Amino acid sequence: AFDTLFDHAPDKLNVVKKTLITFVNKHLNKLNLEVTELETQFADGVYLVLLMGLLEGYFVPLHSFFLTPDSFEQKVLNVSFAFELMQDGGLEKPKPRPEDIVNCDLKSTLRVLYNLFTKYRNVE
Amino acid sequence: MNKHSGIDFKQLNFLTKLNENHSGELWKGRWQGNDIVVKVLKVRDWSTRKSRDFNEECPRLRIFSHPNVLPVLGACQSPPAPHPTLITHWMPYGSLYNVLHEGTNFVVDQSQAVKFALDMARGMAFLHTLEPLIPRHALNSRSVMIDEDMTARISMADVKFSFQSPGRMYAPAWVAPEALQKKPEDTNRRSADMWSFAVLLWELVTREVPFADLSNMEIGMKVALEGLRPTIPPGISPHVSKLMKICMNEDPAKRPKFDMIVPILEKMQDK
Ligand SMILES: COc1cc2ncnc(Nc3ccc(F)c(Cl)c3)c2cc1OCCCN1CCOCC1
Ligand SMILES: COc1cc2ncnc(Nc3ccc(F)c(Cl)c3)c2cc1OCCCN1CCOCC1
Repeated sequence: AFDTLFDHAPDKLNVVKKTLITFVNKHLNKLNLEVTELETQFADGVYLVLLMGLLEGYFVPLHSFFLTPDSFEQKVLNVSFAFELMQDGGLEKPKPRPEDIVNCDLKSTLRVLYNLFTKYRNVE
Repeated sequence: MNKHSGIDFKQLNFLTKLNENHSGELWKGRWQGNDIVVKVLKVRDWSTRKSRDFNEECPRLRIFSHPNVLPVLGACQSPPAPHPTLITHWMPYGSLYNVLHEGTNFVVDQSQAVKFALDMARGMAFLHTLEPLIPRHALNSRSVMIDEDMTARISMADVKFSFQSPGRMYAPAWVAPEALQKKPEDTNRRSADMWSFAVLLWELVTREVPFADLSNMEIGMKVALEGLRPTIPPGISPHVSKLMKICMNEDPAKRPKFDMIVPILEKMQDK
């Protein structure tokens, strides 16, 4: 379904990417964080964790994840934890493996972000 | 046989729903002649392990020995109950947060505020004499209840159980900076509670919600990493200013114990 928005409407795909860009900045700019590139800036799991707290109304204690991950393994653990926060919030288990996000798979990244956008687009 | 059967869920009379949120549902009800509140907990991936843990953690909350501590009256084990459930007495004025910030009929005066502070300090001093809890306790104005005679009581039902996600913090404005950043086992948990009391003092002085203009994520990140602190209120007595500053010491080891500030607050009472 989303895969058709991805592959066989590449100017719709670019339209979705700018929508997701505007959505994540609405929230992350509150922490003085700016997103300009969806292909890489969610790969280490940090902004996904911060975004979930901004969207669902909680702080994530810094001992619960790796704010500055120093290995592929810590980035995978961050993304897995963000996936757990997503399920806590009512989303079904995300389809991509956490390593797919860390590896900057654009489709996996956009699928996860799009499901957040579908759910939380009206949060202020 | 088990040492506790807990409260029989079938004996609960559910009267009216009070609230529902991420953590579960609150109901006003009745049980064995008591006016009660029931919390039905929402838990993802409930398991026998988590149920065993709930049943081991609840007995410690049944504290009947201090006027400024509100006990859990009991808990419903699940199974056989549909969901893990907590019961406490109905407190007619609700939480301290409700009384200070959502009070449409009266504004509590500062003599009552100083009495609330003394009540909370006495209850915390007593709790701090007990062996540590497995559930995480957090002192804030939502976890203090105001009884029918206006006595403030620490609510034992508001602990966070081992199966409730430690990764989601919903009232960070009251949490000590070190507790935003370090695992509980790496902090002095009793000194962290003094910071929370300092923020309660600030709330009693200003009658404002701390960091009301910020989201919980913004609060935790700015307090932990950018040194955000409550602004010391203008035009208060030097004595109150001094007490609030010592309770909010950046160094956890230099904060007073609750049993040290109880006599200070006693001398500040009107009667
Ligand atoms: C007088 O009202 C309450 C008394 C309460 N007395 C004791 N405990 C309460 N809450 C509580 C909190 C956690 C628990 F696990 C349990 Cl068992 C109970 C209480 C919650 C109470 O009210 C909760 C709903 C507060 N409303 C919600 C709607 O907007 C206005 C304030
Ligand atoms: C290191 O000693 C404590 C740590 C604690 N850490 C966290 N919480 C404590 N108590 C506590 C705090 C809040 C509560 F709601 C309840 Cl029920 C109990 C603690 C009580 C503690 O000590 C209680 C006094 C008796 N112990 C016994 C042995 O060594 C230390 C002193």
